[PDB]
Formats: sequence, C-alpha cells, structure tokens
Amino acid sequence: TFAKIKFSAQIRLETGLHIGGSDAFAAIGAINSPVIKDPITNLPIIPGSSLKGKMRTLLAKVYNDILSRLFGNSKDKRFKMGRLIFRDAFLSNADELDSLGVRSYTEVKFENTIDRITAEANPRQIERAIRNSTFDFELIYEITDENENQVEEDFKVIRDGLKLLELDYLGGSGSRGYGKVAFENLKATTVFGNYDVKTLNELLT
Amino acid sequence: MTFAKIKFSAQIRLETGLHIGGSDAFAAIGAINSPVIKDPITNLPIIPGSSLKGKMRTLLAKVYNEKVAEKPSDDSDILSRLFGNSKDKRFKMGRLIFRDAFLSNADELDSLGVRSYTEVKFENTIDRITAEANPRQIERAIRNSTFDFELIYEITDENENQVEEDFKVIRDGLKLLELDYLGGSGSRGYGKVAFENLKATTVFGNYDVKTLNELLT
Amino acid sequence: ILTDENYVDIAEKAILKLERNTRNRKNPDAFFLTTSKLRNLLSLTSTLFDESKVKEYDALLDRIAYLRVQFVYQAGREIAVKDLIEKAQILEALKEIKDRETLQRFCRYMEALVAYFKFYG
Amino acid sequence: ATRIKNELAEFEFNQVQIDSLLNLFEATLSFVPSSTNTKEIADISLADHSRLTAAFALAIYDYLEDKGRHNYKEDLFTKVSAFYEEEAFLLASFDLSGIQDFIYAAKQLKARSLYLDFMSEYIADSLLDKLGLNRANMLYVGGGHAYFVLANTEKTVETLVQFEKDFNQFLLANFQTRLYVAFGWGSFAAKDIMSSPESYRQVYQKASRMISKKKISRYDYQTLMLLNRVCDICRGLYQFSKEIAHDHFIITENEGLPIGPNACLKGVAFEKLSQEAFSRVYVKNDYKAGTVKATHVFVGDYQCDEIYNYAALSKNENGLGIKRLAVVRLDVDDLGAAFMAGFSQQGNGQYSTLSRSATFSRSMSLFFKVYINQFASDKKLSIIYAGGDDVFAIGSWQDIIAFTVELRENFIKWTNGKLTLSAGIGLFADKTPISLMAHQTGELEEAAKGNEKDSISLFSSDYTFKFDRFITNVYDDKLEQIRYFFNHQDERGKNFIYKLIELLRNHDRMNMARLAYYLTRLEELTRETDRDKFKTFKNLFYSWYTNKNDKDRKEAELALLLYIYEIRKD
Amino acid sequence: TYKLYIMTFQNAHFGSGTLDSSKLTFSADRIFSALVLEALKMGKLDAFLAEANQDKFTLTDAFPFQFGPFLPKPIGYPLQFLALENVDDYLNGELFENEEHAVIDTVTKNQPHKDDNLYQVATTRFSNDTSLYVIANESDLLNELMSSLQYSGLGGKRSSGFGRFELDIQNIPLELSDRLTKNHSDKVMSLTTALPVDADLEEAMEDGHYLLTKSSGFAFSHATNENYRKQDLYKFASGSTFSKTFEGQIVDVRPLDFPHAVLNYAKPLFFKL
Repeated sequence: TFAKIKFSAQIRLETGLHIGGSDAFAAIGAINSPVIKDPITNLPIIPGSSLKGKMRTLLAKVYNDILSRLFGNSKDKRFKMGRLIFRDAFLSNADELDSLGVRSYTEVKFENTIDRITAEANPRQIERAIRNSTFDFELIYEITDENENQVEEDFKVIRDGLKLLELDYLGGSGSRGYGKVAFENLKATTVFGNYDVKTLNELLT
Repeated sequence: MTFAKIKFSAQIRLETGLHIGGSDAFAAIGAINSPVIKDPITNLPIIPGSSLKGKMRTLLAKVYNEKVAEKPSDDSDILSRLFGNSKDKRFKMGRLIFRDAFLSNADELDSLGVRSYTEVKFENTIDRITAEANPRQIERAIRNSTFDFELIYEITDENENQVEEDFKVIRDGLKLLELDYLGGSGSRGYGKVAFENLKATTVFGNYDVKTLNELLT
Repeated sequence: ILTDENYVDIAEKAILKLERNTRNRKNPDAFFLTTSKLRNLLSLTSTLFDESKVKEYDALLDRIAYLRVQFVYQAGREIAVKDLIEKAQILEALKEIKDRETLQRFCRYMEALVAYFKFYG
Repeated sequence: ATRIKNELAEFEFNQVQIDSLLNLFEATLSFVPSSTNTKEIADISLADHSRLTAAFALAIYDYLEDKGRHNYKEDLFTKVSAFYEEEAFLLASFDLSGIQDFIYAAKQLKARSLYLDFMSEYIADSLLDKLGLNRANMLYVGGGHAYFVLANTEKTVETLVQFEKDFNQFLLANFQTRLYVAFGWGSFAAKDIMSSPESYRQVYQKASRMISKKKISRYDYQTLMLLNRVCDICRGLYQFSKEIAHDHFIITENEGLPIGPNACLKGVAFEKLSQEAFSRVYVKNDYKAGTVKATHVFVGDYQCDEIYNYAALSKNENGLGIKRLAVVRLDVDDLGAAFMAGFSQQGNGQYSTLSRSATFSRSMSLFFKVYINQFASDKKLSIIYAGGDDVFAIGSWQDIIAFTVELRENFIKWTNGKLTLSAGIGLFADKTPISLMAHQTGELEEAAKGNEKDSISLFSSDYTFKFDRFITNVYDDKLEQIRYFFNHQDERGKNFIYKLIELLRNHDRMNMARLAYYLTRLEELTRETDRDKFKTFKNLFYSWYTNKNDKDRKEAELALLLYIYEIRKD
Repeated sequence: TYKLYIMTFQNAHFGSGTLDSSKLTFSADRIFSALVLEALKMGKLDAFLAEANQDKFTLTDAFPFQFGPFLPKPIGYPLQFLALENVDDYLNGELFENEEHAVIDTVTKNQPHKDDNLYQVATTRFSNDTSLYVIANESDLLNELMSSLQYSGLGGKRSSGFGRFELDIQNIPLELSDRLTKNHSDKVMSLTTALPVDADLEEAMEDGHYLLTKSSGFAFSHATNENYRKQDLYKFASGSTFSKTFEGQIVDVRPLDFPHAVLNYAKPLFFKL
C-alpha cells in the first residue's frame, strides 16, 4: 500500500520576494542583499527549506502529533523524518517574462532607514525577484502502513498550510511587503505505487 | 479556535501625487533626475509596504511613546507589538503585514484621458546670493491615482484585549497619514494621501469584524 | 544609420565637425550653435527616452513623427542648427527608427551630441 | 670574534652543551662567508659549512664504527679517494601529512598550528636522539617536511622503521589518521654531491618516492585489524592556548600536550627548573639562550589585541573609518618548484648544492617566521600562522593592507625578485567566524593565484591586480592623487565620489560621454579659486577613465573604494 | 555486472563528516542504506536482505556521467575521475583536467526564533548533464526500490530539497563490461568502498595502493527515540588498486545494545587494468 502522491503547484509571486543569501563582500553602490540563486543558471530560486520552515511555523500557530508527522522530529521514534519531502522551486515562466518585456528576472529596490532624531537617512539596496515570477513547486507526501488511517487528515493540513502561506509572506523581508504569493493549480498525482488521486483533487481547488 | 487573521483593505487616493523615490542612479542627461519606484512588469507606480510601514511607524511614534525614542528598538510596547521589535523577544515577528500597493484604477485614469500615470514636475532652486537657478525634473504619480492597500493583521491566542486596543492604533495611524504626507518631498507638496473604503474582514476565519467595521466609520 | 557600437563615436566626431567662430578671439573656437538651441532638441528627445521605457512603440509614434518636424523647423531658422543636422545626420537617423531599441539608441545619440558639445566648450 | 671569545671560552664541552654552540654559530657566524676565494661557490656561510661538515663527520663516524673497521681512519680517507664511490649517507626525510586539515576562538587556532610546529620539531629531535646524533644532522625543517643526513648502516634503517612505527601508532592513539609521519630515505654516495646534476635530483627522487609510497600505503596489518573494533587532548590544547604567551617550552614526562611517545609539552616562563628534557626557546635564540639544552624555534608572535576588537578599532584619531576586520592569506608562488628546482636555471651544470638548498630553506624560514614579527611591529594585527607555504594574518584593515604592502616590498628587497608572493585580502564585519572568513579569503587568494601568480585580490573575486601595479599605481599614484584632491576642497564631497564609482562600475561607451558631461558641468560650478584644481582632477579622472587598456579604470575604481572606505564616519 | 543506474540530481548534499561540506559523490554505504530504508518503508526489507547477503548482488560507488561513464583514478600507477575511454590512456601516461561536474557551494540557513541556530549547508549543484550511475545486479525488486528512491531523495538534508533525482537504467558499454570481475588475479582496482575479510587483509595491505575513509555517523532508526552514533569504521576507498580481487563483507556497525542491525555495504566490485 506504499504510494507517493506528489503535489505540484505554481508559486506566483504577487509581490516580489527576497529569500536571503550568503553574506559576501558587497561594494559601495552594489547590492546590500542579493537573492539566493542557482549557481549554474543565475536565476532566482525558492529553497525547499524556506517553504518547509515557513509552512511549518504557520501550521504550528494553528495546530497547537499532527505537526511532527509531516515535518519530522529527531525525538519521538515513530515520526523521525516524517512523510514530506520538499524541493527547490525554479522559475517556470522564464520565457513568459521574456515575452512581456522584462530585462532582468530580479529587481533592485532602494530603501532607507531614517533614524529618529537626528533624522539622518541610511540607504539600502535589496534585490527582489519580480512579481509575476512563477516557480515550479513540488511536495512529495508518502503513503505507508501507518498512514492509511490518517491520510485524509494530512491533506487538510497541507492544503490549510498553503492557504495560510497565501495570506502570509514567504521567505524574507516581509511584514513590509515582499512575500505575497499565490498557489496556482493544486493537483496531486501518484508518481510511485497505487493510490486514487481523484478523491483529494476534489477536496483541492 | 483562537488564531485568526484579518485584512484591513482600503484605497489609497492621492492628491498632490507622490514621489516615492526609486534608484539614485545616474540620470541620462536631460531625463528624469529622480524617478519613482516602478513595477517591473507593467511599469506603473507602486507604493511599497516598507514606505507605508516606516512612515506610519514614525507618525505613531509621536503619539504613543510617552518618551522620545532614539531607535525603533526603544519604542513602546503598544507599537512594538504591531510593527515588530528586534530586541524585545515577545515582539519579534509581530504583528502587522504591510503589503505593497498597486494601481487599482489604471483603466479609470485611461477613461479620464490622461496620457501617462507619472507626471513630471519641473522644479528649480534659486541660490540666495547670485540668484542662479538650478533645475530639477521629478517623476511623481498623477493626482487622482488609486492604490489597493491591504494591511494583514494577525490575531494569536495571547492578546484577548490587545486586538481591539490595536485596532484603535491602526485607525489612528491611518488618520495621521492623511494629515502628514507619504514618501514624497512632503513639505513641498507630494503627499496628501486619502484612505477610502476602510473595511476589515477575516481572511483566516473565526473572528467577528462586525464591531470593527462599525468602528471604521 | 546608428549601430549600437559607434553612435557615441559618431556623435563625438560630429561635434568636432561643427565649424567654429573664426571671428573674435575672446575665447575663440566657440560655436555658432548655442546651448539653448541644441538643448531644446534634447528637451524633446529625452522625454521620449523616458516614455519609451514605460509606454510602447506603437503608442508613442505621433511624438516620434513630430521629432522630424521639430528638427526640420529648428534647422530652418538659425542655420547653425542646420549645420548640426548636416554634420550629425539627424534626419537620416530619424527615418530609421522602426524599433523601440532604435528609438532609444537615437535618444542616447542626441544625449551624446549634447555631452560632447558641453565637453568641447 | 670577541662575541665568540666571550660566550665560548668558559665551556664544558659535554654533550649537554652540544646544543647551544649551534645556536651561537647561527647567531654570529651566519653572515660571514666561507672560503671566499673567487671560485664558483662564494655563497654558503661559515655557520653552514661548519654545520654541514659536522653532519658529514658524524655520519662518517657512524658508518665506520658500525661497519667496525677503523684501522685506520686514515687508511681509506687521505691515501685513496675510492671511499667516495660507495653508498654511505642515507638522506632520510619525513612528511607530517594532514597538517593543513588538522588546523581547521582563533588564538586557539594559532595554538593548534604551533602545536603541529613543535611536533615537527620533536620528531626531528627524538629521531636524532634515538640515533647517535643531534641537530645539525638536519636541513630544511618547518611546515611538515624535514631532511636529514644519516649513516647508511643497518642500525639506522631498522631504528628508522622502528621509530616510524612507534610514532605512527602514537598518532593513531591521539589523532587517528588525521596526522601521519612517513619516513623515506635515499642512500647517496659521497661523490654524488662532489661533481652529477641529475643524480642529485635522482637522490631526492628516491627519497620522495619512498615517502609517497608510504603515504599511499599507510599502516601495518594488525594496526588496522585492532583499529576496527569532555575531551582528553582538547583540554590539553585549551591549556596550551593559555600557555601560548610564554617563550620557554619544556619537554616533560607527564605534564600535558603529548607530542611523542613518552613525551609531554608545556609552556613555561622563567619560574621553572621542574624536570626538563629539552627547552624550546622562542625566536630570540641569543638572549633566550642562557639556559642549557636550548633548541631555538622560529615561529609565532605579535598578537597585539584580541580579535574581537580589531574591527571596533580603526577608529582613527580623527574619528572616521569603516569598522572592518580584514584578513590576509599570502603565500609564496611556485615554492615546491623552488625548493628543488630554483637553482636549475643558471647553468645546465646547475649549482644546486645540498648546502645551497639548506641556506635557501633557512632564508625562507628566517624571513617568514621571524622577520614578519618586525613587519607587524605596531600594526594592530595578529599573525595566526606563517610558514611561507601560507601566511594567515587577521587584523584591522588599513594596517592589514599596509602589512601586506610592506611584506611584499620587503620580500622583494629580500629576494631581488625571481621569487614572488600572492595574496588575498578579505574584508569582513565584526563578530563573524574564522572558518567562513578563512575560506573566503582562501578563495580570494586562489583567484589571485589564477591571475599570473604574482597578484593581489583585494576584497573580491575581481579586483585581482598585479602586485606591482597595486603598489606603484594604486597606493602611490592614484589614491594619493584622490586624497590630495578631496581634502583640499570643501565643495565636492561623498556624493561626487559615489557618482564616479557608479560610472566606473558601469562603463558603457555612453558613460564616457556622460562622465565627460558630468565633469565639465561641475567645472563651472566651482568657486573660480578651486576651478583650476578641479580642472586638474577632471583631466586626471577623465584620462584614466577613457584609457582603453582597462588597467587605470578598475585601479581607479578600487582607489575610490578604499578612499571612500577610509573617510566614512559612524 | 548488469545495467547502469544513471541518477540526475540537481542540488544534492553528500556530507563528508560535517554539514558544511559536501563531497560530490556517495559511496556504496549511502546507496545501500538508502535501499534498505526504502525497503523498510515498503513491506520488503527481508527480501532485499536475502538478495543482498547473496553473492551475486553488486553495488558500486557513484561516479560522474556527463556523456559517458567516469571511473575513479587508479591510485599510484602514473586527478579524481577519468573518462571510461581515457582509463587505459591515463594508465600509460597522459594528463587530464578534473572536469567541473558540479559547483559545491554553501548556503547560510537559520532557525529564526532560536537566535543561536545559524548554520550552513554545502550543496553539490550538478551541471545540467552530470549523473552518477551505481552499477548493480538488475532485479525487479531493485528497480522498484530505486524508482522509489528517486521520489524520496538521496543523501543529506532531504525533505529540504537536497538529493531528489530521476532514473535512467542503461546498458553497460561493452568495453567496460569486459573489465568488471570479482575473481581476477592480476592488477585490479576497487571501484567501491570495500573492506576485506581478515583472510585477505594481509594480501590487500601488502601489495595494495589505497586510501582510508572513515565511515562514521549516526544510525537512522524508527525505533530508538534518541540517536546513537555508529561504530566508526575505516575502509578502503574507491580507486584503490590491489594485487588481486578480495572478498568483502557487509559490516554490522550497530550501536552497543541496539535493536536492529546497522549494516554497511563493503562488498567490492572490481575493474581490470
């Protein structure tokens, strides 16, 4: 009864996002915070750790177990590495952003820090992705012997955690913009084994 | 079921169209000296939530502090829970989410017959001695432009009085943006934001915004 | 014609190709062309360089057609501008403007003209 | 000669005082020449001719006394030269493998590197103690490598194999394959060195072939069978990091920090006389050489301030400068090629003596491990380790760049070119790791190695200048002409500099015209008293902007970066 | 023996000792532990152990596969990987490049509430053509478990993206499959991290040119409630060349007083030269 029922969606940034980087040498007028990127393609990525942690911290606000068996726990011997594999999300519409005229897949937002009196400003350049970027998102959930009583309950947590991630920001300098995201085309499909996907695609969308 | 999330939604109308500045890059020769911040896919003006959040925080810092704060870290706990505070451990991650503002009436301005969405304001400065003029060209958004403002508020189980306490603070901070300016070069025009159609609704459920939508007149 | 690798060099050579004041040597090698005449023409090439980045080339072309009108008129009256549109050929760079990148290349060509007119002062 | 008469004349001539006479000779006779006749050598010192003569003399005595025949000594040496053509004199060697990855909370890293340095000393000292020898049966030391001259008796090779086995099972007992000593040796006849140019490198080839074979074939049989079925020594390295500030280092039976089988290593002051077996005196070697049993070590010094304050310094007296740690990693370019092939150029019948290789290794260890403490005299930094193979020096950034420039110029005055060094100078804020930091400036020094391997990469993966152009065309030419402009005028400030940095960083063909318009447009705006000085700066900046060669453009960009770094307020 | 098992990764993590350092390839330890855990996740652990304890079962380490198979450098005869065409060309004396198969880059991550968790993870991002190909005895059980692995990842920090691959089971080139033995007697190379049984340790240690790797770490378990470190063994790396073939073992490296067996595939597979 072992099945892998992979979720596949499209992350459309409804506001451009800035998922961090690694602190390197920045010059005087250069970018003070570049986005995390692919080293071989130089395109903006969304790491799977930055959806796992974000969705997990959103679902920890709702559900107090139910949370440990989807995101793992190094204690609690039955839930160690539980039931979800995230994946890095790459730009799906790289050509649709070349069609409607866009020079670079990242924008650079200039920004400052007016420091209460003296009232001297302090600028900043942070790099964002742009707000029609769409990322190829995958999420592998797994069916096993222990799953089969609690499979339906684990979709009212994944779908709820995507609905929460809609109305929260995603990955970075949000609470002042920066993270608005829409999930397009929620569909589930078995990529290994045998499981009916028609019953939860009705519950999706 | 004590976790909700409501959405203050409104329309930013402009009067004295605003110059939220963009790149300080080298202007061409005769082109715009200071441009506005632009959406890269439609090349229309935006209002970022950083600019709204920071301006509203410095305005509310003058009303709710009881003592002058040298940093945002030294703000009172009635602002540090809303706008966040890096140093106080309770007040990290809270509580308001200022989404960016995008044009809501591009087609209505098209029906009003305007050519662009940014006017260009030709200015100069006169030297006090010698009376020489030095010109300026400033992009700013046009006057009756309108921006969709949404202001996600989080409701956790801890508050139980702070929700209706903070709604008053948010409504007062939206009232102070209408009397002060936004972004801009505000002592010289460039500000005067109006907020119309103030209404909140729980986009993540199980809270009653009836009393607050009554409270937003 | 303007390639993307020569138009600033064409603009420099054309500003050096402007014939100068052989009359009185109170600061000689000044131009018959004055800054305001050339700068009125950049004043309308540099407000299409702004709008081209925002609008579309099929939404600007009444202005782009009027550029030829204004360059022909300003090089009518006061022949020191007729000198510039001959030396720095504008009316032939204006007929070949069919692309928005070609439009912006012409606008930055006009800016290179004014940059070297100010530099060689 | 009066120094020699003074320290010498009251002497016991026992084997206890056999140590300090070598230190006395390398202190005094090291810069007087040898036989000094106009013949080809003219180079090796008296303190090295005498050292190498004592090496060969003890090797002869061991070969003759363990062959047994010594009646006469004269019977084979003075009367016939057939003694030259047989294989005495095994040149032993070893290699402390895994030294670099063992090294990688930053004074502790200096203590760890110095711990490995004393292990590389104590291996040599104890290997000569198990033999009938002492030091000056020695050559190259430092880093991991060392070279020796021994007897070529059977006794020597079985005690070499025994000592190798014993010290490697020591390293298994404490370090567990992270460190491994591999003794390799080659027996060379006496007429191989007399001259001949190719058989000498064949001797080193035999040696390094045996070293490489034992490096590939690490272990004995049951030493892997037995092997496959809060801290003990880290507490030791913590206590040694406390004791790092001393000068005398003592070999005890059980004190702490094991550096050999039945050995422990302690750092003591002159409150001492507790059961010594050696005294590793520090870099002084003459004024510290007052106690007996004193082996000098050349390592270390100049930790000025603690590392959590180097960026909270720089803080000049005028009160303006950017709060930045910096770190240098500089290494000699082409050094492993140098040790065995530097003397190969002048003459197909190459000079390439054993003694010239000894003096070259002594010169490099004398430069990079002693004199660097004087090039770091009052420069707010701390030199964490330095061997020539790599020099790693964290510090505060103005004096870091000044230290690198002084080190390169003093090095090339030391060597008259023909051997150069390349450096990467990172730049980091405070409260950062020293693993990320060391790795990033390692990437910078590797991008500097890739250039022409004579090159410095300040701060970034670009900006990799040649070192000579960085010294004589960035500091001494461009940045002085920038500093002389912006400190003698009031009207232009930071904003002009930022807008020039942007035009240097973009550089289209159009930005030449745009920079021309900008500078001519700011001619007229000056007070007509500073219009001449601004015009001179205009001409210099436009001339090294429109220079096609792309040297004076990125050099000017870096000069403006450094200048706008060194004038930033809080 | 039988077919290759091409594995296209795109951002995997193969940690060598620390989380901060990925090593571009995974030994047979890791692929065998992956197959054992994917057989335990299904209902078929004991069938896979019955196949693995059988002699014909082979696994080798992963080597790059840009267009053709690569092989580890044979230690000591004249890099780290050689093209399958360039092995005999290398062994007679030539020079090659160590081609850039991947970018090993680190990414800084944090846990935001904790304010002491600021870590780095080193990722081997492969280069749009490189795959890894274990060589194995083909079976329906093995292809079932391996096509299960391709949706379960491989390596470290998976469930955070790192290590999810996809299969191509291709036949061996006929100039490779000539040279894969287990019983040849002259001048052979191990292309998997093996460890001889004690009768062959003498003959391997004498005439063998080799490298030691320390296979240690924590034992993953669904039945312990805390994590115990394995028994820290040492084994002959890939590319290690020997006098002749040896017979290796599946080492039990279980913790002390531990419920199930923590295995370690160190049976060899050889390449003639």
